Amino acid sequence: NSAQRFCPDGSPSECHEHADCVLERDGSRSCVCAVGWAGNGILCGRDTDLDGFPDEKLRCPERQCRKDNCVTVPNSGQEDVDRDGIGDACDPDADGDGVPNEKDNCPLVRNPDQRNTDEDKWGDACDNCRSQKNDDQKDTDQDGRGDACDDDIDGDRIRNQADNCPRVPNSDQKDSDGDGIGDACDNCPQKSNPDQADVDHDFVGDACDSDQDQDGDGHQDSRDNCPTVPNSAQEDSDHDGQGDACDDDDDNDGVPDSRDNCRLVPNPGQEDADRDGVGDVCQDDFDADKVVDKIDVCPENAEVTLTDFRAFQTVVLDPEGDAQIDPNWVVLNQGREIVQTMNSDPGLAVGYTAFNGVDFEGTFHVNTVTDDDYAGFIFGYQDSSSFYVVMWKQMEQTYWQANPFRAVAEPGIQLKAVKSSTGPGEQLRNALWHTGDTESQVRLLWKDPRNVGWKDKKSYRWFLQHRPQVGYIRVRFYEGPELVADSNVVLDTTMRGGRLGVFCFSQENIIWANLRYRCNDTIPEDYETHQLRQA
Ligand SMILES: *[C@@H]1O[C@H](CO)[C@@H](O[C@@H]2O[C@H](CO)[C@@H](O[C@@H]3O[C@H](CO[C@H]4O[C@H](CO)[C@@H](O)[C@H](O)[C@@H]4O)[C@@H](O)[C@H](O)[C@@H]3O)[C@H](O)[C@H]2NC(C)=O)[C@H](O)[C@H]1NC(C)=O
Ligand SMILES: [Ca+2]
Ligand SMILES: [Ca+2]
Ligand SMILES: [Ca+2]
Ligand SMILES: [Ca+2]
Ligand SMILES: [Ca+2]
Ligand SMILES: [Ca+2]
Ligand SMILES: [Ca+2]
Ligand SMILES: [Ca+2]
Ligand SMILES: [Ca+2]
Ligand SMILES: [Ca+2]
Ligand SMILES: [Ca+2]
Ligand SMILES: [Ca+2]
Ligand SMILES: [Ca+2]
Ligand SMILES: [Ca+2]
Ligand SMILES: [Ca+2]
Ligand SMILES: [Ca+2]
Ligand SMILES: [Ca+2]
Ligand SMILES: [Ca+2]
Ligand SMILES: [Ca+2]
Ligand SMILES: [Ca+2]
Ligand SMILES: [Ca+2]
Ligand SMILES: [Ca+2]
Ligand SMILES: [Ca+2]
Ligand SMILES: [Ca+2]
Ligand SMILES: [Ca+2]
Ligand SMILES: [Ca+2]
Ligand SMILES: [Ca+2]
Ligand SMILES: [Ca+2]
Ligand SMILES: [Ca+2]
Ligand SMILES: [Ca+2]
Repeated sequence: NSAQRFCPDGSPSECHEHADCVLERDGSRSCVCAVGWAGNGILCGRDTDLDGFPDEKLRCPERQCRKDNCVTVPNSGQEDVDRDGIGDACDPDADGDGVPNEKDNCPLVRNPDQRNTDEDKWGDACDNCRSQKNDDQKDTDQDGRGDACDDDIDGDRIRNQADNCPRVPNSDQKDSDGDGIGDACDNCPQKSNPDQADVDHDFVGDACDSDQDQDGDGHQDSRDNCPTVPNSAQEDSDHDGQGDACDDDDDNDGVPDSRDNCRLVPNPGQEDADRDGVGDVCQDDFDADKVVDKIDVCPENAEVTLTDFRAFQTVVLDPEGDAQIDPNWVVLNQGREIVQTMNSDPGLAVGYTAFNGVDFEGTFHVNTVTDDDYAGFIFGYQDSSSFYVVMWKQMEQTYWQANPFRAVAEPGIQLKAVKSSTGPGEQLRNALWHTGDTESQVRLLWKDPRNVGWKDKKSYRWFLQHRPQVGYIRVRFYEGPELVADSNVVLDTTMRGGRLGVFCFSQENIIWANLRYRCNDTIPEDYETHQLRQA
C-alpha cells in the first residue's frame, strides 16, 4: 500500500497516485505522470504505448487528457488528417480517399485520381517536384519547389549557378579566400581548398584539420571557442569570442559572473522589480530567449529552446553500401518523434544541437513483426567516427558478411563507445554489429545481463544521463511502468560532449516517439557514491 507523499518543498503533494511532484526553478510546482501513465499530473491514465496519450480519455482538458487515437502504436503527434478519430499511425486509410495506405501514392493528401507524372515515390497531389523524380522530397528553403526544381534552392534570391553556396543562403556572397567556395558554407573559410578534401569527414577540410582537441569536447583547438574547457555546445552569450565556459562576464555588462544575478543579460546595476535573487530582463527568462524558464529545454542558452529534431544531419555508417538502401527518416510531432521505414544499411539521424551535461529520454518501439535487427540512440556525437551509441537487437545473429571479420550480435541492451580510426566503412560496420570490442573501432562499455531482445510491436522508454565533465554515463530502460535494465554509473571519457540522435541498422519500421532532451550539468548523486565506494 502506497501513501500520499510531500512535494520537494515539503508542502503536501496533491498529485495522482501515478504522478510525481516536481518543483520548478521559480519554486512553483507541477505534477507529471510517471512512466507508463499519461494526463496532467492530477489525472493519470495508463499509457500502453508509452507515447504520452492515455488509453482512455480523462476529464481534465489538455491535450494529454484526450484518448490516444492509436492505442498501441506510439504516435505522440497524434496526427489524424481526415479527422475521423483514427490516428494516421494506424488508420488503414489515413486520408480517407479510398486508396488504402499501401496502394496510395499520396497516403496523406487525398487523390483518388492517383496521378504521378514522373513516377517517383510520390503522386502528383503531394510531390514538390511534379515532373522530376525525387523521393527524398528535399525543399531546403521551405518554399514549395523541392530542390530538384528550385532555381534558388536555399531561397537567398541569388540564382544557383550564380551562388557560391548554392544551398546555404548568403546574399553577401563573401568568399574570404577566393577558393570559389563561399564563406557561409566552406569547410575552410581561411585557406583555399577548392577540392574540399576532408579525409576524416569531421567537416574540417585537410588544410584546416589538426586533429588536436585537448578537452575532448569534439572541437579542434584552432576552432574551439574555449580550448581547455569541454564545452561542446560552444555558447558565447556576448559574442566576445570566448565561450561562456571560461569567460568571466559571459554577457559583458561589467559584472563578473562570479558574482552576478542576471548572468546572461546586461544588468550593470543589479537592480530589481523585487528582491528575490534573480534580476530583471531575465526574471522568468534567465537567458531572455523569450521562452519562459519552465518550458525552456536549455533555460540558460539563448539559441536552444525546445526539444526539436526536424533539423537533422544524416550519417551513413557503411557508405559503400551492402543493402544499398539508405535508412529513410521521417520526423513527426513537431520534431519530437522520429520514424525510420527501411530495412537499411547502418545510419544515424542526428540533431543539430550539441550539449554538455544532458538528459535525453525517448520511447523505442518497433512497429512490426518482421526482421529482428538493431535499433538505438546516439549521444555525444562529435563526428562519424566519434560518438556513443545504445543499440538493441531482437534476435541473436552472426552478421552475413564474414569480411572484414566475424561479427556476432547478441540480444539485450548494449552501451558502446565508438572511436573509429577508419570512419564509416566495412570496419565500423562489423564493429557496430558485433557485441564486444573491436580493436580500433568500438568498446562495449555496458550490456544488459538479462541478454533479452526487444519484443515485436512492444514499447520501451529510455532515460540517458550524460555528464561529460566527469565522464558520467547512466541509462535506464523501462518496459511499461517497470524498470528493466539499468547500466548504473558507467564512467567513460571518450567524447566529452556532443550531439543527440538515433541509430538504426537493418531494421524496418522503428518509432522513436515522445522524444525529450534537456540541459543538465548538475551531476547525479550516485557519482560521488560510486567514487567513494571504492572501499
Ligand atoms: C538534473 O539532474 C539531477 C541529478 O541527476 C536531478 O536532481 C535529482 O532530483 C531528484 C528528484 O526526483 C532527487 O532524487 C530523489 O528523489 C526521491 C523521490 O522519491 C522517489 O524515488 C525514490 C528513489 O530516489 C524512491 O525510493 C521513492 O519510493 C520515490 O518514488 C527522494 O526520495 C530523494 O530524497 C531524492 O531527493 C535527487 O536527489 C536530485 N539529485 C541532485 C544531485 O540534485 C535533477 O532533478 C535533474 N534536473 C532536471 C531534469 O531538470
Ligand atoms: Ca492530501
Ligand atoms: Ca499512448
Ligand atoms: Ca498511440
Ligand atoms: Ca485518420
Ligand atoms: Ca480513415
Ligand atoms: Ca488514401
Ligand atoms: Ca491519397
Ligand atoms: Ca511524382
Ligand atoms: Ca517528383
Ligand atoms: Ca526549395
Ligand atoms: Ca541561392
Ligand atoms: Ca526558392
Ligand atoms: Ca547560397
Ligand atoms: Ca572560401
Ligand atoms: Ca576555403
Ligand atoms: Ca577533415
Ligand atoms: Ca578531425
Ligand atoms: Ca576542444
Ligand atoms: Ca572547449
Ligand atoms: Ca563570451
Ligand atoms: Ca563563465
Ligand atoms: Ca565577456
Ligand atoms: Ca555580468
Ligand atoms: Ca548581467
Ligand atoms: Ca528579482
Ligand atoms: Ca528561457
Ligand atoms: Ca534557452
Ligand atoms: Ca521480429
Ligand atoms: Ca536479421
Ligand atoms: Ca534486416
